[PDB]
Amino acid sequence: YKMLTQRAEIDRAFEEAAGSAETLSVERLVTFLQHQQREEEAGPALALSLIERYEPSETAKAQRQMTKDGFLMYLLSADGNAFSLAHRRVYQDMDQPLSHYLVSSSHNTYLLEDQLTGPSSTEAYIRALCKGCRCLELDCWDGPNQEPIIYHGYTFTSKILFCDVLRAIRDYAFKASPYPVILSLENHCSLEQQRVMARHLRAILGPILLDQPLDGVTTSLPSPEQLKGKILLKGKKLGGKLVPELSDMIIYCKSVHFGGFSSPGTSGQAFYEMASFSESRALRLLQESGNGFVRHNVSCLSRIYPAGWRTDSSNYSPVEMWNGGCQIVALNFQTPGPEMDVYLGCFQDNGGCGYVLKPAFLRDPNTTFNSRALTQGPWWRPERLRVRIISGQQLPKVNIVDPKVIVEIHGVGRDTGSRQTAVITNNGFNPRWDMEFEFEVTVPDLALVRFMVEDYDSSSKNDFIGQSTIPWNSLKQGYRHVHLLSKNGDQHPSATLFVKISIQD
Repeated sequence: YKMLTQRAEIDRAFEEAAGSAETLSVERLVTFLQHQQREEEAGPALALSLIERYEPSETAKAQRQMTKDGFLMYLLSADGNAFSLAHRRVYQDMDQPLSHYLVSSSHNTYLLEDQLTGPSSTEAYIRALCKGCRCLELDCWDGPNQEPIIYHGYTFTSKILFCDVLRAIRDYAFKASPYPVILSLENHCSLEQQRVMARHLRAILGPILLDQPLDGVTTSLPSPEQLKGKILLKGKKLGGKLVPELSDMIIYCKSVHFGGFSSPGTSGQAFYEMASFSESRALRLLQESGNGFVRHNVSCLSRIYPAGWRTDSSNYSPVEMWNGGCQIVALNFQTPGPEMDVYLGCFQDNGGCGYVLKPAFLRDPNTTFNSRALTQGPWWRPERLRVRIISGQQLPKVNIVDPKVIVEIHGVGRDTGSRQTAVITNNGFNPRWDMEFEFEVTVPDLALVRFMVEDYDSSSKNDFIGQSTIPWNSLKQGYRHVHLLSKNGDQHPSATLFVKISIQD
């Protein structure tokens, strides 16, 4: 460990806490936990649980003390994670209408690559669901021998069977979360093949499928808690081209065209009705209607999808959409990128269940909040965040060297900013920057802090090494280790960044 561990900075901070002593007394640890780690629970109980839980040495663990070993073990642990461990469990109110949550949503889920000539696969649904995705898309078309198929219409994208896709979805639907999955159907099938679709839905999904409405739910969308272990369908509903068999299965997500906003001035889109917006239109409506849109999204679910020109399956930033209350922001889950990074980073919250409760100011029908034209309100609560990028350890390296860490704030217009550190030459094992940044965040509830590590290269553009995105209210203070994720969003086994975080009011 004289090479492995033996981190100068880990010693500097341990002594800062131990003093002259070579161990941490429950009394010296509790002080560290409250003063440094800014723990709200800092007391003897917390410190004793951390010693029992992370102290390797049994003697010190017996004499209620903490060595440099247990100090580092705790700092690399789930407890020392810059991402609130309390938040890795479902801890939010799950009894509010579906429209009060941001839902993990997939665009043209069937695709594994591009939008024109690429492959379609059940694997695409599996991967998406395993990543907590709750809203899946199925483009249904007529297939050979009365069997409906799924593929992107009028393109060379590979085709797969509707029934296969349903078996895959049935199997992985609740693997990563018990909360409801919505299947958005874009039907192009004939009346005969729609009946086939309906029969497969009922035969393959069985009881998982929400075939009937919930008693009592009549004025608003039911809650995620109420639809647990259930799958609901989104699509056109009979206004009268569509068979009763299918139409009768659309209960809370009746697909409708957007007929303008209106607010609670009695006249408009029902809670069981859902509209879709292109990324471009959504942005226009946000710039034009502002809080009208936000208010609209308190009672109705709104879907956003990539602009048509994005045939490369590229992604757009989900944040500006979320700031507007939009809950079903569909992104191409097959495409790695800061968009998906910030996307899964938001959905790492609330136990990764795919439903994240929007800030109360976004769950108020009369709210006057507007992300594009900020005023004073409970949303405006500026903090000063200081992040010290101390060291990095065992940086993943598969084409590797010269690191630099970019720290960015993703939130409302004002708060969107970024800072970066100097490049450390040829050192991924133990790079040390000891550099502090400082961001002013006016609307912390809509912000996310992203740590990004690149491989500097003057003539070839920097190579992505790893990243991690943490929602503001899940960002822990004091000394913490940021555990890096790869491009597929899979956590590198030992890649981390030792940092110190400070939020001041």
